Amino acid sequence: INYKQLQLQERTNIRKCQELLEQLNGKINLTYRADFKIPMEMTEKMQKSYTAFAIQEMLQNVFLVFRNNFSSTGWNETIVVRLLDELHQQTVFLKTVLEEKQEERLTWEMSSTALHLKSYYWRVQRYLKLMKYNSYAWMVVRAEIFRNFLIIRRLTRNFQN
Repeated sequence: INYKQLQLQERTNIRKCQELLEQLNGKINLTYRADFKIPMEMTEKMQKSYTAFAIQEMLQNVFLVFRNNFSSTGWNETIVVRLLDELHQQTVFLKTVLEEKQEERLTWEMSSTALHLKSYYWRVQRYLKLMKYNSYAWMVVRAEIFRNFLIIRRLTRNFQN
């Protein structure tokens, strides 16, 4: 497995997700009352493979967030579909590339980093559910996901040596 192809692949693709996200509805306002407490780990340097596991986890959960109802925002559903497409493709890619590590990924799925990543998305989803998928909540989440994309680009530094 080579981390150089992967590194540039992810940088490019996550670039496209940012832009697609930005086309959704005006400027991203990073300063809202909400704090979902992004896990400290997402900024720590970690083993190259674990990094790939973490990015995969993030991308799969971000696909889950956009699976929800967003009619309240009046966003063009064709742009969300394109975001969902880009995220799906990266997932498929990482799922194949990381194949020789299936069993290690399975054990990592129960590590402290994985459990913190998951509870973080539980919170993001639960916030949307509690706010009844209203447009304000979606504006808050869009901005948070934007932050996830910024952190995903950061994680790709771990793929270089």
